[PDB]
Amino acid sequence: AIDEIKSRGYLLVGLSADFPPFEFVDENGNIVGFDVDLAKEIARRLGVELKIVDMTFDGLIPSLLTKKIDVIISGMTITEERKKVVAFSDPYFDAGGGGSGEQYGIAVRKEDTDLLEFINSVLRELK
Repeated sequence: AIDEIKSRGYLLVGLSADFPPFEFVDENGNIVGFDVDLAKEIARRLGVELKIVDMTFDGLIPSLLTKKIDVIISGMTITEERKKVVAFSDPYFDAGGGGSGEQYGIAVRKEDTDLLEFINSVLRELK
């Protein structure tokens, strides 16, 4: 999947911009937050531009399945229910401390193994 992203020259990140401080619409109508910063970092390390695709939270996994987006970065908890349908990165945010309670992950189509391997490398570098 990385060859095809690099060929297009952009990364399509799905989120729901109603969840400060992770993703929200600021006073200038721009989508900003921790997750936008992480999306920007991943796009930069792939050498591509970023397109944030804003939608409803319940629309995110459907959009990823239908290939409208490369990944979800949207305060999405890693759950057993969501692992039935998508792959997650290593956690990038631990709500509770010491790996306790909600851990946020980046959702990737299960087929896109190279992209997942690369995102996990980036998260280790950001840590």
